Amino acid sequence: DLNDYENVLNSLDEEQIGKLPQNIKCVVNDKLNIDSEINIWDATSYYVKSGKVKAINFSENKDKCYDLMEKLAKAINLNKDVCVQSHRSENGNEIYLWDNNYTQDSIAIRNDSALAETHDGKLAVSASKFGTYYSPFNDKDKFRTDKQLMFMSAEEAEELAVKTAKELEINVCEKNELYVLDDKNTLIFPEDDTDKQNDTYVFFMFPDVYGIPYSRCPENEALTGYANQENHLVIAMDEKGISFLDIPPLYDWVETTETGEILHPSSILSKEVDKLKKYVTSGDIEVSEISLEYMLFADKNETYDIKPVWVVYYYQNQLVTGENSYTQKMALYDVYDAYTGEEYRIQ
Ligand code: NA
Repeated sequence: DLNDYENVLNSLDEEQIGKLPQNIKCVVNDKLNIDSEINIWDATSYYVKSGKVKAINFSENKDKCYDLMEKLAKAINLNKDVCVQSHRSENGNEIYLWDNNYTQDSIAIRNDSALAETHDGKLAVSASKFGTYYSPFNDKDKFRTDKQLMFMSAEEAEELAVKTAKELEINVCEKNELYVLDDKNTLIFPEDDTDKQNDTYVFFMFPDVYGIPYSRCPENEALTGYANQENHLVIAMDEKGISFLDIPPLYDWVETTETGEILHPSSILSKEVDKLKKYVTSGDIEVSEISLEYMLFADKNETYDIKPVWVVYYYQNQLVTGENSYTQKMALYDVYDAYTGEEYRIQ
């Protein structure tokens, strides 16, 4: 049976990474279920490099900054003639802004982030029910549907997102995630009485190197050494075109430090199930994703060590404080060194 736990483990022990399944489903026991995506992205084998990377500073070189600004302005169709530029320096970081005060379109570029948005895009992605953070509930998951909006197909929308990442010169995995922000995306914080829900597609693309995306884990400064964030390039579009473009921190590969064979995900899942069985008293669990990612660890002088990890994303149905039986589905995760299987402490 395709849904037996031992058969699922065996299916995750493929000698060729490209032959692993993309989804697995099985019951472990009456308090632990697996209904999970398997993500090995564009990895070509289990032999993976570790290395050193340098942070890409988007704003330190004014020429490079303005070059990024023009690509973002093309994407959101910003009227550059009527825009007002502003600039600030904060703790050695340069911040550049371009605002169209008539339309409320804006571009903001800092050392490790860039955001271009229309007024409608801003409200769809950041003033409504949709949220981009995995923690604490993975609210985005309810918008990951096959609905086709009426202004363009999901296939045509994906072609525009792929073309935009190429224009921005950001290498991303072939797999992206699509969120459909239709009427279910309730507008919570309108700015004016004229603001309404606007049908929008939101793609998450994943900047990568050697076919493996940088970590999609929540911030965990104890583990990474810095205020890390989820690696997703967010591209949204409505009937007017691209409406929101958020670029996460990017990195430039400097050198390979070591290369080795990583564990098959069977080894990770069996170890993670053994761990999760011990946390049974804290609530029922459902494993939702096993993913091969590159984690960054702060080193020195804007350099980071880049090493492969296996991330297990799961939900736990936890009792709400002060409640006798009311529970909340919490989005949690575990991280393993992909070479050794060392489990990292996630507090
Ligand atoms: Na609608």
